[PDB]
Amino acid sequence: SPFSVKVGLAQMLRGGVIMDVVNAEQARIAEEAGACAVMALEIRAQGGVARMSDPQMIKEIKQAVTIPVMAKARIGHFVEAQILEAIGIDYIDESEVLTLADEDHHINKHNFRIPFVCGCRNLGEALRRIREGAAMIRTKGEAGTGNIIEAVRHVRSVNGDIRVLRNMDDDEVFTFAKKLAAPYDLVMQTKQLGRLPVVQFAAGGVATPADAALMMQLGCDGVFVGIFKSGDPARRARAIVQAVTHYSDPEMLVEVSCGLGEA
Amino acid sequence: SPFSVKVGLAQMLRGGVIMDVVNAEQARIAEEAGACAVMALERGGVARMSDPQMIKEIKQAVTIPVMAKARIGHFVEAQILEAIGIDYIDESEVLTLADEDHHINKHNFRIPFVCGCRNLGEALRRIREGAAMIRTKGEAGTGNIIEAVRHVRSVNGDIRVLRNMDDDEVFTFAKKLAAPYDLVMQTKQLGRLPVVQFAAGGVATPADAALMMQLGCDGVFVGGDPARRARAIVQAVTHYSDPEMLVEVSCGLGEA
Amino acid sequence: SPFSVKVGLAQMLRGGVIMDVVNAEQARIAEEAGACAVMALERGVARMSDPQMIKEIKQAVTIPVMAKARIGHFVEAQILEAIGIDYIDESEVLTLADEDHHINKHNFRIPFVCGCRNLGEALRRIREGAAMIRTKGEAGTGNIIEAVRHVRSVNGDIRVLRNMDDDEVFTFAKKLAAPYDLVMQTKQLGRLPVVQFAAGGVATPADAALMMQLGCDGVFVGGDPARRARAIVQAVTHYSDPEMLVEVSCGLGEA
Amino acid sequence: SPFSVKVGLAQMLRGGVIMDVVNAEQARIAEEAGACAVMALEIRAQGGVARMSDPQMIKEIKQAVTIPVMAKARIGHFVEAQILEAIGIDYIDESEVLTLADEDHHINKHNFRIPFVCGCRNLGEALRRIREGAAMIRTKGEAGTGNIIEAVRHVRSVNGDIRVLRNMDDDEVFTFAKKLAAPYDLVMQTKQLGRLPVVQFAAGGVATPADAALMMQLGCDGVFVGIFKSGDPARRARAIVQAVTHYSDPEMLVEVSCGLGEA
Amino acid sequence: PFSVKVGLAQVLRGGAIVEVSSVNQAKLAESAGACSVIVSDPGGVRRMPDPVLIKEVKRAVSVPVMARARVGHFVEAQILESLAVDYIDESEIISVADDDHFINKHNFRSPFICGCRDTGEALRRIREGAAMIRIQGDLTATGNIAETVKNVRSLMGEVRVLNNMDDDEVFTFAKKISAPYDLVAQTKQMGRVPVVQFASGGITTPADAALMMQLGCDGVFVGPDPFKKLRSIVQAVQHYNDPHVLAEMSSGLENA
Repeated sequence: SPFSVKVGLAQMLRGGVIMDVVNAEQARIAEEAGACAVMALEIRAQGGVARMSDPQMIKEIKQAVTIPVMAKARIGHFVEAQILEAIGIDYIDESEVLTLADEDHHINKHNFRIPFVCGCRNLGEALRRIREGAAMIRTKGEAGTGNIIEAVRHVRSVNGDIRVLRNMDDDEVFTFAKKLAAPYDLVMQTKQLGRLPVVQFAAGGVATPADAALMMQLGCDGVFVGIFKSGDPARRARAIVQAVTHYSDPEMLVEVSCGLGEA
Repeated sequence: SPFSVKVGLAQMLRGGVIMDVVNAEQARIAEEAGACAVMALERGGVARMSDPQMIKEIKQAVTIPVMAKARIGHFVEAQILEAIGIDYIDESEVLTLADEDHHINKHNFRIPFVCGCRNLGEALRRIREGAAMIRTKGEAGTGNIIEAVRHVRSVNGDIRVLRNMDDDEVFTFAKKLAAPYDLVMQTKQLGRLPVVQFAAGGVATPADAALMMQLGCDGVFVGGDPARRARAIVQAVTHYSDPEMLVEVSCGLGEA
Repeated sequence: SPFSVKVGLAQMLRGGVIMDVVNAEQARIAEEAGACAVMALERGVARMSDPQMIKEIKQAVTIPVMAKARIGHFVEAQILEAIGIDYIDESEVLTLADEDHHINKHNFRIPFVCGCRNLGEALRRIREGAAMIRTKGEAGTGNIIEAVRHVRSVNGDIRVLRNMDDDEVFTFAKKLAAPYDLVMQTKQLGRLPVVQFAAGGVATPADAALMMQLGCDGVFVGGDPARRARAIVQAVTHYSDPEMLVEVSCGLGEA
Repeated sequence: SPFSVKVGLAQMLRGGVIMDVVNAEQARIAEEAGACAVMALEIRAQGGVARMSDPQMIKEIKQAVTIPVMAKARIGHFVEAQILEAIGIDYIDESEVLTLADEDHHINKHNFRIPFVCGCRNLGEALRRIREGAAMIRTKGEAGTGNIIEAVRHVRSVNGDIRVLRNMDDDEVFTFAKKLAAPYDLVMQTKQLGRLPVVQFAAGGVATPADAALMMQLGCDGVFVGIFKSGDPARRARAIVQAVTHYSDPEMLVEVSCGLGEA
Repeated sequence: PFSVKVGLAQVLRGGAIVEVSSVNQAKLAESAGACSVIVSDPGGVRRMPDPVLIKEVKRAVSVPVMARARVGHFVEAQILESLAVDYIDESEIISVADDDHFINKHNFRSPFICGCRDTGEALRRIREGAAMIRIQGDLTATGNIAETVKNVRSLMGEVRVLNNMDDDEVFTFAKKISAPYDLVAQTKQMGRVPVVQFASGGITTPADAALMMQLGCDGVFVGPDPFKKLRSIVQAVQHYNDPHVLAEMSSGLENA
């Protein structure tokens, strides 16, 4: 199925660090430091309404790098998505860090040929996003705080219920799907598989190498990072990348965390 | 019937974009960018009908239909607008409500009225009062379309529910909407709103506008570079199902 | 108009008394006293009456025969119509069958009676097809107090509507939760667009005449039955004649 | 009765616009624009306590114009009233825009030979003021906002109940008087008469010609205006006057509303 | 094999199912034209009926025989499947044995019928493996069809809303009724619940039975002179759109 294909496409991001960038220079630094992909955008401390970014600045970024290029479309704003697909981005992030455009419905992501990333806070929310066509999931903690506490809560939440589900009496799964408010078929598929049937990244407040590695040890396939809001971006970005690749190696983690500068 | 004629007058606005204007300059820029109509207004404080002076100047500066706002329930403001040749009157809640419990009796006028709504029951009540054109209003002056999406979805949603409903249950449904049964059945027959339906509130980008059209709206109201953004939105409404086009007009639009 | 014809079939009752009956005997006694029509029923759950007992009563009298259908039970109605009944009473006195919907009465040829407590309820039943309204009160108590409340409610609202500023009638329709058209028609006429009876607790001649003096086109009624029936009938025919009311009320016997 | 006479006196104000003035010049402009009477006073945006105005400035105004001159006396302050009567004003407005002086009782207006205007918000309040001796009523919305919404509510309220009362079953009027908390005799008098047994003006937030005409179409006999808090007072005052005299003439209303200036 | 059970249950469309407690009652019900009989022995705890009694009923008639198991009592179901019943009704009329889980119905060869009060509940029972749904009103012997009507209308009406729904809104709809999205889609595409739907609870007269049919059900369960009433109800279901027939059958029904 074309869904199996989009899911497959995202497999390549495993062990990767996706980086937010607001221009070319940054996207180059992000690729130079070994980011597996960049996320183009032009919020918390400012306000206003945050929407899809201008195609011009998306086109410029896609030209500056050779790694995949992502872009955010407001939740439910399927036309913002259509525009991003047309522009030829690799992945669309129907992102709750932008201003919600539809409070009751997410974009129907199947209607697209381009793969979608969706946020989640727990297992049910993830399985609902997937059924809607999301090919990749990121468990989002809190955005723009530099505090990782909420990401940890959500990662543990999702992974926790997955372990509960894995060993659950078969006759009790129906009720579990109800309580989760998630499609039973996808729940059983998650049970048999022992994990999310799609790639699962951590996102929100990942500020240091130790943060990134922590997410990996909790069982994530990679992390999103907002790096440029710190002292020296290049070194820090490199450190987080290295941290994800060597997450189970404290010696290396100590190496890359050394003299990082103000976080 | 005089009402069916007013309804017909509003149909010639389908597929169009209506733009707020506060001077003759804007009106031209708006007409230049291909607006189907312009909305005359001079802007906390109490918001009232605009001065006929400036309304007359705008109706003279453009050849497209000119609309103007009257406060909710302010039927005398409406009489004044009608007497000065205005093409449409917008009994608009973005002005300072003048009557909290009654809207203008719009049948008593020759000019076609636009009224706002948040759901189907509200739309039908406005129509029964004489409204010839409905605009599903989100919120005003925020640039956030989330509320418009809610309402458009709410109205279109109930219309779909209505279309397929058991006939014997429509009575109770009309009660729950607190809407006139006749109009409810008429809405069931047509399978849509018996009048033109636009979207208004927070439409800030071409994508916003095309989204409203894709949701079912017959058009939109709009409240960096205006002349450029204006044409982009017009183009968005005309080609709302053409992504390639939507990309082209959104490209390098500027600060919204 | 097929509805206007149904409305007309009901007016022919204007000025009369409708009496509940459970056998040919009672039905005959009621017709003897001068009832303008009889209401057939057998009395837990309360349902449509047996088609047999209804037919027995239909043959044992010359006046129109009414029968109750449970609220929303459109099949009970279909059956009553097929029995050739003159009127169907979609009655809340029986066990409610559909809590959210009434019968679509426009799908029937026979004329329907529906109960109500206020103007909105009345207008809603009419829009559903009811050709006659009985402003209900309290059933089985012999207490007239609730019927008086509802008659005053309906009549009072009608009067308010009669003189209301046109521009305010829309909002008034919303508050009544009633069809705007049927409301403007009621304002134009100055009364309900259909026959309006009172029912609930009407126990004495005085009760009946009171209802008439309050503006009801007639009444339903649920020691000496024959005597009381005639007295009530007379009360309704001569509702503004105190001498009559005194006469037929004298030596009435335990009510 | 001397009450019939005071009521009669107020009949002359029908079709009139009463204007607030704080000095002579204004009172002259108000008369020049065709005001049927002026209201002398020396509030919302400032605070402090608002009382009767100084006689000196009342005497000066009464000398500057030939149309009737009104003045406000605090609610319940019967001595402020005595002073105004002594000064020889035409009408006294026991006015709730001034600082209430008695929270439980209004001035006994019968004890005066000079006619009183009282505010009201609904029918019962109007009939109570009248029984107290008020010869003229003004249904007040809200003061000093320029918003007419509350005046409309009150006008519709009073007129609405009057229509209800007009067609009401006679036997139900007693209860209606109770619910209104208004003297039964005055209620029946209002029933038989089909309107307020005294002159009834609109007041509060009347800012434009359309506002003034609206009040007249709702069934008022005239309006109070606070005009000088706008761009060009003379033109505006003239426009509101003309609006009241031609309230049912949209063409004229358009004429006088044209180029009015900041309201 | 689920499709096989769903296919089997179809043969029941157009029938009345009668609760019997003896081979005597089972025979009458059969002669009266009952499409099937549901065997039971009857406050207190109400359980699966004695396998002996069930065998007598099965032997004493040719029509399909149903029996009740308590909700979640999968062992009681194993027994019923062992004794060779045609259908097992996992029934809330009996005392629930598990308040959090129903029998996993796909573990059995016998077709299951489950009760429901709304669409969500129906779809959940079906995903668990129910091959037939009964829209249940009163669990008591009240003779009142009010709740049955409520639940039948709720079922039908949600199906009709779903039929017309914007596809993009079906996901949220599935979340709201807590039903498996894929069964919701199937229900939408088919414009009807993917299995046979019978009415049950309080059906006391021919008029009651015919009403359920006119409301869109595929048949009915039913719990003085019993034979006469039985045939009348069967006829009522067979001729549910024919008033004259219905009058005939209601005429002289002793007392319900």
